[PDB]
Amino acid sequence: FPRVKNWEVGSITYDTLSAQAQQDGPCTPRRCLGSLVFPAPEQLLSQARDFINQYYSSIKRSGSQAHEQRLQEVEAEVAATGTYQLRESELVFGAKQAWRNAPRCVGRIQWGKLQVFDARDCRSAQEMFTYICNHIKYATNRGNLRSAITVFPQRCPGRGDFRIWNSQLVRYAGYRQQDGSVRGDPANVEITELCIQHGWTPGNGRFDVLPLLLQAPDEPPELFLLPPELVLEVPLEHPTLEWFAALGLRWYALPAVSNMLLEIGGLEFPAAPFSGWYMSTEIGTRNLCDPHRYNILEDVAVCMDLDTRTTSSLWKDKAAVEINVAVLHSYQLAKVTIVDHHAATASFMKHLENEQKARGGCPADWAWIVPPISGSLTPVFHQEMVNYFLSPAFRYQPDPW
Amino acid sequence: FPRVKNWEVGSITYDTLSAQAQQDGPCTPRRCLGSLVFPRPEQLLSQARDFINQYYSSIKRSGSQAHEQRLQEVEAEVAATGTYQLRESELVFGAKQAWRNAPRCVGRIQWGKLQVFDARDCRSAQEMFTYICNHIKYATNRGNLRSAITVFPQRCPGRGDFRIWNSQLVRYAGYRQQDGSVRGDPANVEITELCIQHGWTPGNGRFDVLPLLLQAPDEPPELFLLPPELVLEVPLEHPTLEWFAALGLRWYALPAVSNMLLEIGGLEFPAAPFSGWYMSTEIGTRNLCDPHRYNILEDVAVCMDLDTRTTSSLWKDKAAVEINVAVLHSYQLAKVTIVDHHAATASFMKHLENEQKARGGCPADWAWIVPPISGSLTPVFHQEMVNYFLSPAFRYQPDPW
Ligand code: HEM
Ligand code: HEM
Ligand SMILES: Cc1cc(N)nc2cc(-c3ccc(OCC4CC4)c(CN)c3)ccc12
Ligand SMILES: Cc1cc(N)nc2cc(-c3ccc(OCC4CC4)c(CN)c3)ccc12
Ligand SMILES: C[C@H](O)[C@H](O)[C@H]1CNc2nc(N)[nH]c(=O)c2N1
Ligand SMILES: C[C@H](O)[C@H](O)[C@H]1CNc2nc(N)[nH]c(=O)c2N1
Ligand SMILES: [Cl-]
Ligand SMILES: [Cl-]
Ligand SMILES: [Gd]
Ligand SMILES: [Gd]
Ligand SMILES: [Gd]
Ligand SMILES: [Zn+2]
Repeated sequence: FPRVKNWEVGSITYDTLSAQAQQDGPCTPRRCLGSLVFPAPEQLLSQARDFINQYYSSIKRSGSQAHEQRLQEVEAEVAATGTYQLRESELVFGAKQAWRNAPRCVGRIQWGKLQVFDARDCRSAQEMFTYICNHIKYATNRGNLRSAITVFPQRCPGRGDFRIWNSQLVRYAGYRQQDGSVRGDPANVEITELCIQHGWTPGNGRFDVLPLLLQAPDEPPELFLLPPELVLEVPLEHPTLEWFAALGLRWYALPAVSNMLLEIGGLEFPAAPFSGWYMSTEIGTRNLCDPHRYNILEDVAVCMDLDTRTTSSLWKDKAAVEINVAVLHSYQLAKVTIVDHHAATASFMKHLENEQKARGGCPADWAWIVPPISGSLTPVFHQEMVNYFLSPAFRYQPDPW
Repeated sequence: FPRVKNWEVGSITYDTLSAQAQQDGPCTPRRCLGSLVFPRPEQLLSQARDFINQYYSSIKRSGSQAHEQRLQEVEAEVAATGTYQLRESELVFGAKQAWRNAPRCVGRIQWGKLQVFDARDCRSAQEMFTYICNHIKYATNRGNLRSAITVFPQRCPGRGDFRIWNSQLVRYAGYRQQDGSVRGDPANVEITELCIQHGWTPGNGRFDVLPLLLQAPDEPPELFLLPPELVLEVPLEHPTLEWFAALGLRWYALPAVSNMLLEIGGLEFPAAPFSGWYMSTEIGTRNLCDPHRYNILEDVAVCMDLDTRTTSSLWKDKAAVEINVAVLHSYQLAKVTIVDHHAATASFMKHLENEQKARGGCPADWAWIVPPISGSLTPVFHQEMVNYFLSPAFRYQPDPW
């Protein structure tokens, strides 16, 4: 069992939970690939059995009559139909466990507080849209954000998948141009082109909210516009740099990832969007300052009258700090939930301690947990971590086009 | 052959050099341990033969002549004596190779410029001190720092080892009180008490340069006072914050690590101190702002009149950036070589590109290459990296007690 040291304090623990690692990652004794972004009834039964054991452990019914009854029933259903169905309480437990198990999520202190919307009866792309609208309305909650997931019907033999083609429920268009440059968010060029190809009339601003492309089983994707009053946005201003507001920058309240696959007990839910609230560095550092995103850093540094001709003036660091200040100030001014990277990493340290007592460890991806600015100023920098894959899980999946 | 992507540009390479990894790292298919600081004879001829082959490859002299001849003499030398002696040019080539192979070093663009002092004919703690003194004066060079390594004799069976007991050649003392808590550097509390427990009369200050504990084979260590004239230091001032100088902070010019073991062709040099020049974050972010180092961040924020009552003011980030500015400004004013983290990481990306075409890849430890502040503002953040062990190498070794 791997020994894990915290170098700030001197703490030492042993991750016994990693021995239960359900699947295999990309590393070998020869070479570590930890930094890479992208790392049959008998085996369905084996996964289902393990999940049922997890569930009956959680409700203190391990080895009970009800437990073996459920195991037998799942066995029988897989034999009769090639698959099985989760009970409502099992689905809620499995979705929370998937969040709990997500190695790259720093917000997991919240994992037990998750609103689970059961849309497994969804029949069409039109009903899917209605479920998604109510997810956005519930989770946004006029700025007092609430964590939620909506889970659409599972993958099943004989029918195609439900899929949301968008990577998030709220995204800004990226318009390719000539001179070659992108207007708007360069991360979203491909989905923007698909929306146009599917009949969307594009705008030409830098912050145009994309329509949704929703795919029902064995059907082409269908375009749905989000009511503007459902999409809460925050104009960005800085508390002391008054010219900052003239940049015309905005970001949206609700981070709602919609392109990942939820796996519970061998069953797969290719459409299950989930949302929480933002950590400010995701917006201020990555979305606004990445060179391949909005890339505002030099324009902000010039406006700040910093010396951008030499790197040792640390103009990049100074400008990025004030952009993050602007994000926090603006969301707080707008009364939209947001967490700075210091509070978030401190709460993640408490989660690690909670999980060491509860389960004997915690899967965590150091390079994703450590924030993209001020890394060693946060306590997670000094915490050794062990990365591994537990199920139930959120998994990446290929784009449906 | 692992596929490696840069996410800022979109470019892809394959690391074919990984296929040559020798020592097994700590990771397995089921769990990654990349964030851990410490990863948990006819064998001599195999490592010597391999290293000799490396040497003659690098000079286009594989496949006959002195290559064939050098192979037999190491064979005979080991057959006769059980060990072997490196030629001077091999010691030079091997030292540069171990530096080139160091996965955690961001300064490897410089790997070809290394001054190798051959101290293999040393045989007393008195000779060591003269060697270490030659190195420090040469490497310091009045502030125009020059990369250098001094190689004391290779370990051999039956006799003790040459070892430097200090982790670096220049370190600051750390002293306790009625309350354990430290005046000085907490990293060096252990060696401070060893030095005092060997004759050294302690100082009173927060920046007392420690003496050297030098260990000739099979003898107790011997204290040596470094000539103050030979330890170049930089008082810390800020370009616009007039009071920063009054904080009384200083740091030294030369980073010279002295507790690592140099391994070349199966031979082991437990005493082989190497030096370069600092990257400014090492001083300003880690040494001065780590909570378990000088922990000055709140003191600087009070002086800047920052609101330390809420994390979301980003007072930690602001104070940290100004400390790093003060380090860079002070070292440049003192005309002591230093490199900021933007310049250093940009050079490492050029190094990665050079190594791709020369050797087919480059062992790199993402968590150590990405700097401890402003990570995603540097290009290395967006570069996937592959970590593995090649020989020659610098290795960690246990403390000599
Ligand atoms: C409640 C507030 C939350 C915060 C502050 C938060 C924070 C974060 C952050 C900063 C990341 C890294 C993303 C990036 O760098 O681009 C992340 C990743 C992730 N989050 Fe959370 N999150 C929250 C809620 C949730 C919820 C409710 C779920 C699911 C139910 C979730 C699941 C995930 C997953 C699956 C990933 C990355 C996938 C992986 O591990 O490979 N998060 N989160
Ligand atoms: C010339 C300028 C150099 C710079 C700017 C530089 C910078 C750095 C930095 C920032 C680290 C990270 C360590 C930490 O953050 O605590 C490092 C590690 C390291 N450096 Fe360099 N360094 C330089 C020269 C050298 C030289 C000359 C050698 C040896 C001949 C060397 C060998 C190493 C080793 C062995 C490590 C630890 C790496 C590992 O364990 O894989 N460096 N360096
Ligand atoms: C619920 C939630 C809240 C939050 N506050 N943040 C979140 C960030 C991500 C996330 C996941 C993966 C990912 O990247 C995947 C790689 C592009 C394929 C990114 C973008 N870095 C963000 C996912 C969910 C989040
Ligand atoms: C030549 C050189 C230049 C430089 N500019 N920097 C350097 C930093 C280290 C180094 C290596 C390992 C290490 O960590 C060991 C762990 C504490 C036991 C630390 C301290 N973090 C520094 C080693 C050499 C360096
Ligand atoms: C190549 C590198 O793994 C990549 O840029 C990662 C690093 N760490 C990250 N960490 C978070 N939270 N989000 C990210 O997108 C990334 N990107
Ligand atoms: C736990 C973690 O591995 C540890 O804090 C590492 C992270 N990255 C680092 N990177 C550098 N350059 N130096 C360090 O000491 C560390 N410390
Ligand atoms: Cl985002
Ligand atoms: Cl140091
Ligand atoms: Gd102002
Ligand atoms: Gd402008
Ligand atoms: Gd004052
Ligand atoms: Zn690994």
